[PDB]
Amino acid sequence: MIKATYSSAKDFYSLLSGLLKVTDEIILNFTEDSIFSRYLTDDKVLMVIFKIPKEYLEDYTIDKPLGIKININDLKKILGKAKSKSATVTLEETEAGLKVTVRDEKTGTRSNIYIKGEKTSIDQLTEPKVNLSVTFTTDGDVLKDIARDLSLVGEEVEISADENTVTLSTEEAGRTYKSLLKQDKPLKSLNVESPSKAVYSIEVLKDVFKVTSISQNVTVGFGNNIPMKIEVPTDSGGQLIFWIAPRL
Amino acid sequence: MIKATYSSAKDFYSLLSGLLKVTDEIILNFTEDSIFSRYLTDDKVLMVIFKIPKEYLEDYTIDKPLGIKININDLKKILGKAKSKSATVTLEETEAGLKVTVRDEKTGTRSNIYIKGEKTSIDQLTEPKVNLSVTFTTDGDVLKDIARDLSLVGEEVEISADENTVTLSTEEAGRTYKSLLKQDKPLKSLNVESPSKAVYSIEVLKDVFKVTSISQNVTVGFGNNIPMKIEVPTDSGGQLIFWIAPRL
Amino acid sequence: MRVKVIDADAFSYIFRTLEEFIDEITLDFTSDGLKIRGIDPSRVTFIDILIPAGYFEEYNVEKEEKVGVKLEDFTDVLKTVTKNDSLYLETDENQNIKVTLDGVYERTFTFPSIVASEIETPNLNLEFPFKAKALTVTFTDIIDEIEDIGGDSITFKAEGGKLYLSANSDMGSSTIELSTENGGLLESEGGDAESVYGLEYVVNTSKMRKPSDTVEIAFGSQIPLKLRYNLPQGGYADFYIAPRA
Amino acid sequence: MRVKVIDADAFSYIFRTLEEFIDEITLDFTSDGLKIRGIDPSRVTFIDILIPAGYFEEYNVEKEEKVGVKLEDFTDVLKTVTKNDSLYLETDENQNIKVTLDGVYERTFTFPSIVASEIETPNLNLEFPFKAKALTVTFTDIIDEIEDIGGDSITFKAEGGKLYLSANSDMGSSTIELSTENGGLLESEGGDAESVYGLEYVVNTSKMRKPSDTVEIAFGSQIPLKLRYNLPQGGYADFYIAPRA
Repeated sequence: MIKATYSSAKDFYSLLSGLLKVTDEIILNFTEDSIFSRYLTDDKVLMVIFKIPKEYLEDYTIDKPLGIKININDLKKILGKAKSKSATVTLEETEAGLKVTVRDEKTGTRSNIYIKGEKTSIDQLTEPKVNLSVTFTTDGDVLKDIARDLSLVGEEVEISADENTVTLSTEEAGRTYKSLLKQDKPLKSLNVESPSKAVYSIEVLKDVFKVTSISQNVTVGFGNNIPMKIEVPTDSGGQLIFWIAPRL
Repeated sequence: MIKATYSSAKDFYSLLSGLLKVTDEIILNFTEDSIFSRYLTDDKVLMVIFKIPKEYLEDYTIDKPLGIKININDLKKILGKAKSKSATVTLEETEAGLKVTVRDEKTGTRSNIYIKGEKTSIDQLTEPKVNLSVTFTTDGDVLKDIARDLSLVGEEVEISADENTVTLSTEEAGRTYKSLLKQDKPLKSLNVESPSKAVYSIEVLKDVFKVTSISQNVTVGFGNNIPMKIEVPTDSGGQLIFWIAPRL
Repeated sequence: MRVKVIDADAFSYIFRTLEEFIDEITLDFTSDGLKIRGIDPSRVTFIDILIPAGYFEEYNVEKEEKVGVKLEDFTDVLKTVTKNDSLYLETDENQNIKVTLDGVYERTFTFPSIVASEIETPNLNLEFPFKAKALTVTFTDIIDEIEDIGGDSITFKAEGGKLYLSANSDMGSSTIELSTENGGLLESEGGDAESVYGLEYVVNTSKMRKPSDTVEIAFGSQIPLKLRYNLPQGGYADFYIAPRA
Repeated sequence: MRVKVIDADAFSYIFRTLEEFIDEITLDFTSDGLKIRGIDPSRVTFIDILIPAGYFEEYNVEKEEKVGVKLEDFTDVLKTVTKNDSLYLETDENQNIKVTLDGVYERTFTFPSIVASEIETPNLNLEFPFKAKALTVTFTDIIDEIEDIGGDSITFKAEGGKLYLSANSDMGSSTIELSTENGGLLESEGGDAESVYGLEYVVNTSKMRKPSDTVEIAFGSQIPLKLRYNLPQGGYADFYIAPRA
């Protein structure tokens, strides 16, 4: 059987809420290097990835790689029991499915739940392999504000970056929007290998940016007409990844 | 027309709530000496009297004595608007009925309501004329506690008093109750002209005692087999009076 | 032109108020300051706004310039303002209006210029029998309180230098008194008067709570009510409301 | 006899607890103190109470005296006690029980003596594998918390001097840990054991929160659970609860 312990129930629950269009069912993949879920929307525009590197997994006992399909709702029900931020989640494999356990050393309490799961072949992380010419890090609250901005105007979002400035532009029926992200305002870091520019669906971008608000260190990368990568880390190590295909 | 002003909306509203078995309609009587309502229950055991002596009426303009039948509910609706204890109630006669006005100098606010009333002949205060051999004063909270006591046992309440002690006794199916009221415990004052004793309906007595809790200076008087008198004053001068006929 | 406002948060509420009365406004930038003037469809309310150049941190207006803008799109942008955001107002070459908010990050919204109506000026130098002044926050709270009474009309009554606002209710009515004695009024002038005005129109100005510090109340019997919401640096937002039948 | 209790408020909760298990109790006043003993209709819970003479402000018992009383009428009177009320227990000539509360005013309730059953004593000097001690307030809160889980059975499990209380739920289960390490336990003794007891019976003792300062937990595998709620002056309220099927 497979065992796994994560140092935070709150963060684990925050990552799951980030899954856009979950379908109420996910396939948790247990591998030697990480536990992860890999979802791709029907339009194939957005890829959602939930990932927890082994580096952040305690007492991780992995015999053979396994993928278990479960109801994400049942998984959320048990995570909700966590009252403190010092809570801990433990995933144990069973014949019927999963055994999720939430214990907190503080009040020395525990909570069990036997989720009916259908195990199957393991999925692989087939992420776009490309050189991200431009990367920057910002608090998710900023991206959420810009999401609100884009809500007022725009059909497509053109994001570009010169030597040290990132710009987001949209147009719609005469109206216009254009924000400027520089370092220390608000960007915590900005790395430009070369002037790059690309266009993404304002609808998808909006939905994603709203979710990144769960992190203070969101990393965004992109390049000339290549998919955009959005990393949403947590203090406990858990991480959401979003890949957004460009409009060409 | 008749005018009248009372220095408290809160107290005026407290006195009305004290009216037991109101019938949702009362006959306010306006006289040279006081405004009052005189109610007598069907069993003729209990008499309820709401009374406001002229001494506590400001700007009291009385032409000819008048009695107006109104809906006590409508009267309560307007009194409820009073937010502070410094509120003031003004009663003005009209052709259709009454004009109740609640104004507070603090926030300098007012409130009107034209209650449809049916004026008629004035009623007189025909209270039992008898020598109350025993009188004492106590906080209404005590009487309410004793009401709770009587709720547990008793069909009749025998109240008596020697030189300096008032006793209340009841019996029921073997069970027994007996409380002792002395001066300074809790009686604020006790005056015994002579050893007296009487019996009253525990049901009526209970209902009355619960209401006296609206006063810290409730006066109870009685004598050898004569009706009991209960006065429930307010800081503003308003007063409830209860007469309870004895069991002989 | 190029104009800048430091307290954008308060500045925005002026337009959120206007949005209660009109749909399209005409920003009239003059050498003396921003003039904004409008009238609601029912011609019940007339609005006259003066925001002096001194109100703005930066006021660069060479020649008079009028800019028509759809108020809903304008306020939607202004609603995204924090307590630390600064605001810029500028017109490009195409005569479009550019709103630039700057705080945590810099962002610019652009609106296409539209046709701006001309608003005929009713008698402004009108004479009012009764005049009073009061704290905006005070007056506003009193109005928001009158609204909850449940009425469509509000009666303004001045008697002995005291103002009484009353609105009918299912049962009777409720009247709130304002005067120099109870602290409701800062000052009072003129004789007596009584009129009834639409409650919705009066309430709709309450949004001036933040931008305005003091308000001046003026009216008469069967003549328009004028609420002047004073703004810093000599600014003002005047609202004229016609009396009832 | 004549007996007096100063903290009547706390004293009353002992009988409010008993009322959860039995209907008629037999106050057995001995020279050593008040003995109260009973058993619920299902014979699942056995109760043994000792309130030493030292617990009472005034203890006057010449010869042993037993008094049977309907618990509901007794507690109804005791519920009318304030935080300043003193309590008297006395028996008149007719062998009736007289409860006298004295605070703001003096009041006396009398109950007719009834026939009192004799309660056979199960093995009290029984030996328990696991023994522990904890704050009553702590243990109580933990129980009131287990109740809200939504179960009819509560599992007591001792492992390595640590006590684990768990109750099933629609989804899975929830287990609260008590030990000297987490502060849940004051002290722990004995080996390991595991049993399941009725939740209602355990919860029904929680009312001992006020009267009791510390509680001693003792049990074993397939043997009764004993909860001893310690009372001042060496008193105790013992509850024996039989294990599940």
